[PDB]
Amino acid sequence: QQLSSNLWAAVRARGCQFLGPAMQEEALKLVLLALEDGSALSRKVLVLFVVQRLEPRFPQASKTSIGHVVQLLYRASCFKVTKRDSSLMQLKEEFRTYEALRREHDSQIVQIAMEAGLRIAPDQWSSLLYGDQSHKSHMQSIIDKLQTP
Repeated sequence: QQLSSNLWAAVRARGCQFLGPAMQEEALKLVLLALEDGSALSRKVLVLFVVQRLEPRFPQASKTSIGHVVQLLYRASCFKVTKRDSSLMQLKEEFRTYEALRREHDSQIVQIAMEAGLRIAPDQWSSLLYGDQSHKSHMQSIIDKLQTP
């Protein structure tokens, strides 16, 4: 798809990455593993935690690519950041379950598509983000919220 290619180019243009439906899911679940309980990790340590556990099952995982995944979450305003002179990152309380964090994640990607002027329907979103046709109403719901006049 040209559509997919333009979307991911748009995502990369903003310092972010989507690693693919299977890999991104596991990445996000590992972010949760580290931050569920409100632990406060630097970006370095968060990336390290996730790459460490992701790479065994998805060997192409890197500090660079997972940094770009975390940046996507940062851009989605998922973190409470405590600055210091090296900042520490906490998952906002409202996003400490997978479905909630994943929803904010997807929504940020839909915002990016909107910025990039890319018109994408829910069945396409379901393919792009989940690699199935079982997430249409999830994506449609995200779209509805972003399309308030």
